[PDB]
Amino acid sequence: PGIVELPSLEDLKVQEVKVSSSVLKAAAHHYGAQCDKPNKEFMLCRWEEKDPRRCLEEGKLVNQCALEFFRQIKRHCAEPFTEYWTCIDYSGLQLFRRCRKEQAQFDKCVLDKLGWVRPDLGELSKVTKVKTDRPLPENPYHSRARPEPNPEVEGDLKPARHGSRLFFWTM
Amino acid sequence: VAAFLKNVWAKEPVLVASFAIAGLAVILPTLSPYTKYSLMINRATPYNYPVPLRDDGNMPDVPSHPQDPQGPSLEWLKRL
Amino acid sequence: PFFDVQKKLGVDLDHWMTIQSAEQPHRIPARCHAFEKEWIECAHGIGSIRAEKECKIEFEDFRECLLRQKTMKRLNAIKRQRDKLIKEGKYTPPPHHSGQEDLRP
Amino acid sequence: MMTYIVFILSIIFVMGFVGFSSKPSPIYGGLGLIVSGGVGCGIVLNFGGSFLGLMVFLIYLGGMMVVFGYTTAMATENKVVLGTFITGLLMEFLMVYYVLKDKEVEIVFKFNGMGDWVIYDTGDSGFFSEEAMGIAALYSYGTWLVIVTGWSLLIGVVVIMEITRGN
Amino acid sequence: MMTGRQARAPLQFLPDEARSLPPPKLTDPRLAYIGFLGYCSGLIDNAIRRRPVLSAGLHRQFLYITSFVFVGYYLLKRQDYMYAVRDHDMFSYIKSHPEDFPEKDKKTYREVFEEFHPVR
Amino acid sequence: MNPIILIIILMTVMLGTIIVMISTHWLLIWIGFEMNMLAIIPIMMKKHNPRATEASTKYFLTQSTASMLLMMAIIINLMFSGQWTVMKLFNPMASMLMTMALAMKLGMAPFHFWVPEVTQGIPLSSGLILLTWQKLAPMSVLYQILPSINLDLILTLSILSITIGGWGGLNQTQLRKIMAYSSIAHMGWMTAVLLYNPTMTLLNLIIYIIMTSTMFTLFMANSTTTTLSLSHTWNKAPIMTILVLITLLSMGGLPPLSGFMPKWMIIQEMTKNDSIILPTLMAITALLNLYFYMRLTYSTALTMFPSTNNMKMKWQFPTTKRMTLLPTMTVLSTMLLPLTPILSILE
Amino acid sequence: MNLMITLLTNFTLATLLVTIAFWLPQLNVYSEKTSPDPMGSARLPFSMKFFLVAITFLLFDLEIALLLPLPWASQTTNLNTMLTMALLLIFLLAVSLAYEWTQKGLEWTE
Amino acid sequence: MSLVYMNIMMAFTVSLTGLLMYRSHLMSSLLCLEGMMLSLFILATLMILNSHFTLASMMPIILLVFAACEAALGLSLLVMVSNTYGTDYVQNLNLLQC
Ligand SMILES: CCCCCCCCCCCCCCCCCC(=O)OC[C@H](COP(=O)([O-])OC[C@H](O)COP(=O)([O-])OC[C@H](COC(=O)CCCCCCCCCCCCCCCCC)OC(=O)CCCCCCCCCCCCCCCCC)OC(=O)CCCCCCCCCCCCCCCCC
Ligand SMILES: CCCCCCCCCCCCCCCCCC(=O)OC[C@H](COP(=O)(O)OCCN)OC(=O)CCCCCCCCCCCCCCCCC
Ligand SMILES: CCCCCCCCCCCCCCCCCC(=O)OC[C@H](COP(=O)(O)OCCN)OC(=O)CCCCCCCCCCCCCCCCC
Ligand SMILES: C=C(C)[C@H]1Cc2c(ccc3c2O[C@H]2COc4cc(OC)c(OC)cc4[C@@H]2C3=O)O1
Repeated sequence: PGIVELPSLEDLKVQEVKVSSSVLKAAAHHYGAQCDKPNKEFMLCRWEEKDPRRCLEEGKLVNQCALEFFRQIKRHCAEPFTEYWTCIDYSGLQLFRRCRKEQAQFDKCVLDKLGWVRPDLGELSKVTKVKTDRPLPENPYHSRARPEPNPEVEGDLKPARHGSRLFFWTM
Repeated sequence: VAAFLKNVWAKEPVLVASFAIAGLAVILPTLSPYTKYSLMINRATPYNYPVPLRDDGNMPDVPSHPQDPQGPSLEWLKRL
Repeated sequence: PFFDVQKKLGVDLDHWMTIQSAEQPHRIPARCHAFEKEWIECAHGIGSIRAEKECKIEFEDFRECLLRQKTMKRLNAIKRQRDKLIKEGKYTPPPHHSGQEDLRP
Repeated sequence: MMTYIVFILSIIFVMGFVGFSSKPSPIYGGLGLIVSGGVGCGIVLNFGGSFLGLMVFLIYLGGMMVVFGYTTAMATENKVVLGTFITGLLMEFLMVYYVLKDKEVEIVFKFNGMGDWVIYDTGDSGFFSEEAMGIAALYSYGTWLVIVTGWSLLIGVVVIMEITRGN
Repeated sequence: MMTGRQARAPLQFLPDEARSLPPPKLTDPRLAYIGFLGYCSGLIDNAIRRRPVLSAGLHRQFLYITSFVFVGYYLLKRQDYMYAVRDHDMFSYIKSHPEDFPEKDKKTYREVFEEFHPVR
Repeated sequence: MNPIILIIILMTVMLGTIIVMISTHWLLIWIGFEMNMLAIIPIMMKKHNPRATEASTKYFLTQSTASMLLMMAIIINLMFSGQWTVMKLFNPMASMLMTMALAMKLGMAPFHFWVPEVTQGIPLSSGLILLTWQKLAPMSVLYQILPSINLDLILTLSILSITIGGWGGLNQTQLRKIMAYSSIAHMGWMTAVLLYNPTMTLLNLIIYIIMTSTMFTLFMANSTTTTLSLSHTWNKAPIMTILVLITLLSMGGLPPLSGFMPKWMIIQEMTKNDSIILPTLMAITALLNLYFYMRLTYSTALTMFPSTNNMKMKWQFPTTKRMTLLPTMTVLSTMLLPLTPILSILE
Repeated sequence: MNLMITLLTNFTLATLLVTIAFWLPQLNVYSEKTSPDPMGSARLPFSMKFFLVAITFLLFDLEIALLLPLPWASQTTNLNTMLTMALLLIFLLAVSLAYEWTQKGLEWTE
Repeated sequence: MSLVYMNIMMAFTVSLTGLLMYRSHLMSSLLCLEGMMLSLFILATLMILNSHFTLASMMPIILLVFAACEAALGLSLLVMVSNTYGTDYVQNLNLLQC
């Protein structure tokens, strides 16, 4: 067949969000609140193109907007966030429910210094709409032309010409 | 209807408790008002990603953000 | 005989477990969902005789997704030439294929 | 050596069947089938079928081979056996030598000789085992399957009580 | 053979287009033979239970003849329908493929040379 | 056996055949065969004697081995196609294993070695069920997989069944074994025309079921299981000898009887496909089963026999046995050839 | 991986203790015994009822095997169908028990 | 293809040849039959888990349940033979040769 095209290693260099999973899980509700638009443009491009090579730049925007999400935490509320993700980080299942007062301190300092409202129960699971400028893929599966169907039956049904025509049976 | 029932409750109380609990388990979800909320909670549980829609221009019932007031809500679950 | 009771009565007895491209619990795709979808949409309605010869490429792509014989054959060829150049000494593994580079994300 | 562990279990699985299809007695045939069920269960567990592996342990070994050993106890109180055993073992070890010296073999089908760790998938499934939710789908999507299986088991109870009566 | 035809509307004994075909008359000789099979069935039924063969159960022989004619009428309708479908598919396939059925040129016997084999 | 339980078990036999006939998923095909076997095992053990236990054990082992080979065929189909539709198979190894497994379920040669034994050990009604109703489901699966059936395998199995069913019944005095070798020969006749025209396969199946049902119903009506007890029938009921005469002449294929109808059509559908030698030697072998039928009705049905004095007691009692559908089945098993173009309703 | 370590450790400790138990008093030279049971040498008669309770276990264990994915099946979105099939399976287990009851299959080991 | 599939099929064919021509205990034949079922379970499980075809995960349990019910049926036949001859030797099952 053909050669599969791959992007170069410079096309894959972006500054990584090099924080732990409890750090990501601690700020995840405010992350889904504040980093909505580039994340949803990326996941729309990712379910529509069905190809990650066509989804690099939007992904870079994700990694552009996540870092600016954490810098904006690090400039303002580094200590209550640190006290919060440490308590998230203790738990083996990483329970939100074991960590409600540290969550309250982090949410208080974030609403005071950044004005961010934490999403409620049922908001980040909504199907939202995304206004992009990229065109709709007319053939995301790269499917070739389908075979033409067999001709259907038409014409009025006539009797059998002289019956069964089986050796001597005249009907 | 009460002579046979008292007779089987005096002879076989294990089977009377068995048929009674089985009958309650059969008929009671058709009478409970909370059976609707079981269905509602099991469809409100987001196991998958809420895959976004391309904004065609006319989808007023679809939000543009999770914190927008339109869309499905879970206030019925936060209150109960 | 195939007395098609399920289509005559309009009931779905066992069409759901029949293919991998059907509706799965929690929208789980199979690994060869796209290939099986392409081959089913190729071979639909044209009959099996025309399907065996006119949908050969989709069926070969789908069978090779299922069994991965060509992919394992290519990995065998690359790993065997690599083992030969390691035994001869004309090749050395890079630090990202020896485990000395502290992976990306 | 640890990368081929599924393969290694499969060899024991083949050996286990030649362990009991040689048939010294239904006693030792049952013992060989129980060891074979354990190692094939290890094969199943190493692909992520944890519920199906515990169905091998709970239902096949813990449920059914118990009844085979029970009936072997109550109802049933060399050269051919050992020869068939060593014959099948020589056949299987020559197959292992072929597929390890060649990394390709054809007995009936064409078979690769690398390990089956390559043929997996690189994704995740979120907060569920896909195999667990597919078995949970027996009650939501598998209605007709539950109907025919429950009717077959009810008929199975009735049929056992018919033919064990003798009247 | 024709199993892809009656797979779009399966389990139809008589389809709707079967109503465009002429139904058999009640004096169809096939249907009269089926009624004679019913009369033979009534006679064998009186023979195997030691009844008077031509005398006993005239209502029973009447229901034998009636039931065989009743079943055979719809069986003959389906028979005529399936041969009509066979000819319809044949003719529509010949019309949709003119290259496979060429109009071969009719030569009269004045051009056709046949070898004479004398009987002597 | 309790008649309610008998009704439930017969409905489960019918239900398993229906599940094999209607289902689109191979697992449900396998389930229908499992249900059918599990339900038919008590019908064979109705009288509770050691011959029925031997027959049921042999039937269990053959149908269980066939069911495991069927599931292995389905599983190789899943390897090489990733799906489960009951249609053509996607591997010749699955094709061979499923043809072998269905040949074991039908009793075709070389897996014929249970059909004369099991039919001998079980009563006449359960042998009727075995030789008629248990043929419907594997012929349905063979009807749906015929784009994948290897021609050489199905013709080898077919002509081997026809030869073994021909040369196995020459030696037989037991009526159930004559019917069983006749079963093996007729399944060869059904499966040899399968890849040419499956409508004639269905025609042979229905005419065979009618003639076999006629023969077992006459056997139950006379309570005769051997040739010599069949010879003692004319002094009790003379019409029953006439009916076993005309029905055994029909099962071998005499014109102008109805059992000549399928196989003639089968020859008529094998010379279209330019096979001349194969239906020729096939009907040569059918002449041998017709020939021992003509010995088994000339020597031992027509010319009247020495009787016993206790038969003169049995003159004073009529048959109270429910001979269900027996005149209809006897007319249909003999006098149906003028309606030979009825076969188009099976298309 | 750590599971196989644990299983192998338990099998190793059991085999160690069983071998020490079978061979620490075999160091002793105690005495050699000749020693020349309720039944003497009669063949073990088959008990039909023991086989019937074993097969009844096997069939109800299969019905249990069908019942086993119910905590996961309660998480479905088709709860009416799921609840119906769950009650149907436990009812069919109860019907198999009722037929085992009323046909005297549960007698003398009731 | 996959190499573990060859071993599972070879196990199936070993137990299939163990079922077919030995003429031994009947229980040994039932053991070979359930070894065939065991290898079918393992092979169906590895295929369905390999392809991530979720709806067929309930398929091997079905393959277990029916066949184990089948196994129960076979044991009862054996017990009837064990109530007739005192042994399960299949050469006692030769009444129906004539
Ligand atoms: C305005 C509206 C109302 C108008 C009303 C008008 C009518 C009023 C009168 C009502 C009655 C109508 C009767 C039916 C129509 C005429 C049927 C006819 O003559 O067909 C000629 C038919 C062919 O002649 P054709 O010159 O081409 O057609 C003249 C007409 O246009 C015939 O029409 P076609 O050209 O369309 O013929 C179609 C085709 C013409 O046939 C063909 O193209 C050739 C295929 C024929 C079948 C060959 C099978 C050979 C192997 C089996 C042999 C079995 C053994 C022989 C019989 C043994 C005893 C059963 O038929 C078939 O293929 C069907 C099979 C034959 C059925 C014949 C009718 C039977 C009814 C009575 C049954 C009693 C037994 C009869 C003989 C059974 C054997 C056939 O003759 C034969 O096949 C030979 C058999 C004799 C005919 C049956 C005569 C019916 C009346 C019999 C009364 C005596 C009964 C004595 C007691 C029972 C016997 C022991
Ligand atoms: C519809 C609801 C759901 C029903 C299905 C689910 C049932 C769950 C329990 C499963 C039980 C399985 C086995 C049941 C067998 C029943 C038949 C029975 O046991 O009959 C025999 C018994 C007499 O006992 P015997 O034969 O001697 O046995 C030795 C003990 N002495 O005779 C008896 O014990 C008489 C038994 C019949 C009377 C019982 C009445 C109970 C009423 C309770 C309140 C109403 C409950 C609503 C449902 C109606 C139930 C009848
Ligand atoms: C394309 C395919 C679609 C499907 C097509 C339809 C296929 C039909 C296949 C028919 C198979 C019938 C098998 C036998 C009937 C089933 C039930 C049964 O066994 O009834 C017999 C019954 C047993 O009663 P029991 O008390 O046990 O008798 C022992 C004697 N003391 O009672 C007796 O023993 C009484 C004696 C007489 C019994 C005669 C039964 C005849 C049944 C067959 C009728 C003809 C076939 C139908 C028409 C053709 C269809 C192809
Ligand atoms: C014993 C069995 C199985 C058969 C063979 C047999 C009979 C009964 C009668 C006869 C018969 O052998 C035949 C041999 O050759 C012909 C050829 C004939 O015509 C070609 C012909 O016409 C009536 C008659 C005959 C013999 C004849 O009467 O039953």
